Amino acid sequence: KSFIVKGKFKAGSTWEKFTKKIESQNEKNATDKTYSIFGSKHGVKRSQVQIESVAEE
Amino acid sequence: TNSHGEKRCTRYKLQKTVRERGISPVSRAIQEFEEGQMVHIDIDPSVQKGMPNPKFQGSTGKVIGQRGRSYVLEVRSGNAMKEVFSLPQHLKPQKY
Amino acid sequence: MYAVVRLRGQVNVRYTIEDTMKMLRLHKVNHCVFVPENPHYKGMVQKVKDYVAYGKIDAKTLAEVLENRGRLEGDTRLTEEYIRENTDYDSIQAFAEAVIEGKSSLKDIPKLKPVFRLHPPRKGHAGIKRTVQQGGVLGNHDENINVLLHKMR
Amino acid sequence: KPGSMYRNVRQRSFTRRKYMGGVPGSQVIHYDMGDKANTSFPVKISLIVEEKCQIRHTALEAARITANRHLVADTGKMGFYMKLRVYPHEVIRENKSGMRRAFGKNVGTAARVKPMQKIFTVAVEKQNFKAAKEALWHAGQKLPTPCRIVVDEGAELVQ
RNA sequence: AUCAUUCGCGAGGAUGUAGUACGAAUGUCACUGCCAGUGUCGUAUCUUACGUUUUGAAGAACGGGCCAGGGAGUGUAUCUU
RNA sequence: UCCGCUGGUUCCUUCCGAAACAUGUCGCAGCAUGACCUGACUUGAGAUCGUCGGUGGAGUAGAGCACUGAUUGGCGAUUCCGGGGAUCCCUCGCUCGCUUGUCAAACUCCAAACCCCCCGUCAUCCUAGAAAGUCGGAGUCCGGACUGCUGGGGUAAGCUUGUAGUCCGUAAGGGAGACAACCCAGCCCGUGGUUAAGGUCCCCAAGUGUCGACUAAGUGUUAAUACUAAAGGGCGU
RNA sequence: UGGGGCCCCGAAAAUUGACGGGGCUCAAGUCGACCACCGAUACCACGGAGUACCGCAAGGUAAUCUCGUAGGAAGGCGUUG
RNA sequence: CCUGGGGCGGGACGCCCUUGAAAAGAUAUCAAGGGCGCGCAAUGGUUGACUCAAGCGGGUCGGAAACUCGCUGAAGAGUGC
RNA sequence: GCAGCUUGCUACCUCGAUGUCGGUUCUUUCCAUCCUGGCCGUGCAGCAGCGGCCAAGGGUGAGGUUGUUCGCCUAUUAAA
Repeated sequence: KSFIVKGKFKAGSTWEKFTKKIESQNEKNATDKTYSIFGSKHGVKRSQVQIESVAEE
Repeated sequence: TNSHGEKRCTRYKLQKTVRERGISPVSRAIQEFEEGQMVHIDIDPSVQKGMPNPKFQGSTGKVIGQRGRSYVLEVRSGNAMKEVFSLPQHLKPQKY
Repeated sequence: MYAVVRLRGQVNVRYTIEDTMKMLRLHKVNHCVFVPENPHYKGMVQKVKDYVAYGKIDAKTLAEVLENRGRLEGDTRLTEEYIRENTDYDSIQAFAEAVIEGKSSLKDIPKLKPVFRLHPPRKGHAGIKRTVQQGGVLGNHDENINVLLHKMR
Repeated sequence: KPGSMYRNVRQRSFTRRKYMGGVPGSQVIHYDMGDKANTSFPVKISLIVEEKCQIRHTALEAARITANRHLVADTGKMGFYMKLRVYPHEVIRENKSGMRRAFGKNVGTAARVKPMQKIFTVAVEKQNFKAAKEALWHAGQKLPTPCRIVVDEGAELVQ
């Protein structure tokens, strides 16, 4: 149940790439967890997180 | 203090673009308009005569008569109808 | 066919937006109108986007709204007998399908009111301080306007 | 006279010196420091303010002095190039009775800078990057705005 | 409501049961000898008097201790409608 | 006596419902005229609060240095006008250009979004009377606030003075602890239901709700509001 | 090394006091999302009152009628003769 | 009389232009820049003929201080204030 | 940056009055601490200083001039 979520998110003034590794139930669950994790870690809304892809690892 | 002359706040209202300063095209001065025709008021600063108030610059008037060279126009200003006299040098026909 | 339902009241609204509301006949909250897809109505809805929810309505939702909430002059409820006596269509569902397809008109119903005074949304709506794109209810719902219309019946 | 007085931008520009009278001259003397002729410095960092503020000429002079001293001490007299990009164009005035006819008299000059606007640019070689960065941090400590250093050229030369 | 199926990571949702049982009320049939009202007190929610000056009055702004009675756009001339 | 100044001016319901603004005034605590409110009548077919497209006005934002002025070095020349110690024996600041770096209410080679006039269109109102006109009665010219305009001035002010919208004034009821003007909402009476704003540990109706993280400081448990502390630093996490 | 979230230091005021209070620490705080419910006189439904306009009347229409200070207009109640 | 109380100061107390003024119009302050209370029978009207400022080169103690020639020159002049 | 204890700015409250400075008497509070208690540094040998941190329980007096607040001066005092 491991996923790799690649994308980029806005960290203040600069966009930042990410390739996070996530443990979740399915791909959409991993996307939701990615949004939640980036909202928690950076206070950014889901409009400020751009998930390029989610792939089973 | 601030004055109440006719030329109040006309610095850019009565300006010409850079490449139209000088003698204007003379075709605009001998154009005839019919009764009831709608014409814009775009004042030519170089024609220092026949010029309506700059407050009516950018307004569309209706030709209601002629007083020699000049045309009489019915022009809406807020909620009133004004009779504005203008030489054709400052006038321009509306295109439909 | 735009469905436009008013969700915010008239206090503290600009006179221009409120006059657009009056021209759309949306004088009160939970009042809904159906207008064509022309650029005139598109611009009016874009003008009033901050006080209504709008979208594309489907024939089933139009039929349910007409049956449960359509009214006649004197405050009479639409019925299938009136529909069959005053239109060429057998039922309200067929009439609504025709209206959605564009081959009929609500003005083809004699004495029918152009305003549908809908119920408040059961279980609430998304909120009138945020747009659809922000998680609220204001603005363009696209084809999900039918969900709100179903829960406001 | 604290810099917090003429710090926030609340007003239009005041720069046309032909319609005012008697502006005190700026305290900042030079605007190019270090080795002015050479341009082949590989690394080139700059200090950008992150708020919209007005920086007085005295603050500009203090930052310039501190950065120039640090650079001359570390890199040498011609081991660096320093450019102060902004000129104090805004005229700072003061109301010196009370509030009747309160339009102030000209008391100084300030540069009206925008967010992410470059204030100082320092060009140095590869081995002097940390010294330039430290000096520019010291310079930013004298300014009335939060600041950040950014690398303009030589990013791959540093890391 | 309850239950069946299904969806959702989950809190829960959807479909059916069910627009059913119920439901403001409108009628009708029994039963009953009170009810309405009034005084006071209690529980729940709400409300900082009144008139005035004021942008703003519960004001630490002005007025009244209380009660009874008295207490303020009238006539002539002229003009207009 | 008079006062433009202070106080008072007595029954009910119903319909509509402002202005705290401009110019003149020995005018500035007043008044007149107009805007705005109200009533009636005449007239008789259009009107424009909104949309879309088009013909026109742009000179604000932003941008820029092409004009007017500022402004930073480098480089090249003015065998010119000029600072320094008899062949003006040679040192050279300004001035004029090519490059760098900056600017402007009272600069503009450019140039929006709003907005304005007019035309068409849809939309709404309109013979149960559009636009227009005439007449009767006024109140009003102490305003204030919120949200924008970096509005102007000011170190700032719950300061002062503008502008667009909306409010209080004159606005109930519901909610923010209370809150003139902040959110829902404009409100005839009674009953039932469902919602808005906001809330759901108790006070207090409804979650000791779900998922994923952060915080160890009782930090916090504070939409807006003038009722919420900064620069700087932290091998805290 | 750069860019970020939260927190800490920086951080001193006068009667005893303010997240509204109690209190609260994988929260009853913050951030990103979601679910259900509560909750107005808003909205819907029924009944009723008044109002506007129309109608000879009977009556019809009102989503587009129902807050209101200064103030205008209409109809009523009361006192004495 | 105005007046960030009044007074002192000043006149924003009549007229004209730029900005303020937020690209229609309007828009305040003891807001910013200011100006005007005149001059001119020519410094006016019309016609004809010409083209200005400033640079570059040529020309004699006519000096880089005159006048004149040639080139450039949409105006960098002049048009009373 | 903090405080609001100086002086300004403003005109929101009070002009059908909130009795105006200073002193005296009595009570209370703050800490940015003068002394008293505990600490750290020192260019701290000791004595005694200088600088800083915690700490508001107690103390912080008597006199000459001046209405003074403030300030000057005197002799005590752990400090006044």
